[PDB]
Amino acid sequence: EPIPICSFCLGTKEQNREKKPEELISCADCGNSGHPSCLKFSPELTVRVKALRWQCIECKTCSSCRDQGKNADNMLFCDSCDRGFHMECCDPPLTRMPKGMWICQICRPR
Ligand SMILES: [Zn+2]
Ligand SMILES: [Zn+2]
Ligand SMILES: [Zn+2]
Ligand SMILES: [Zn+2]
Repeated sequence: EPIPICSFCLGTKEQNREKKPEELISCADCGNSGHPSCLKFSPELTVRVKALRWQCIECKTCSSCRDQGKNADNMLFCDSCDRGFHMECCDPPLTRMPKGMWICQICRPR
């Protein structure tokens, strides 16, 4: 169950797709880990997520109100901490889908 392996390349933190050593980001609910390169994570997420309770795409929840359901599936993932936030939970309120990288209110105050 706690097997520290990658779901994309079946490799551990000691060996990546190209035998490259790098820590693995294991889901705090499923325990499934994956390399930042395999998960297409950002340099900030790699260091920002390794120090916080990370959740996979099927576990990611809202940090503002902290809820689940249909709206929880349409939330936005932070490009700085990978925290999910409902479209309406974003601070300030989300006007429209931003073409590019999104960052939660916890990472970018108002
Ligand atoms: Zn991998
Ligand atoms: Zn999970
Ligand atoms: Zn919310
Ligand atoms: Zn954030």
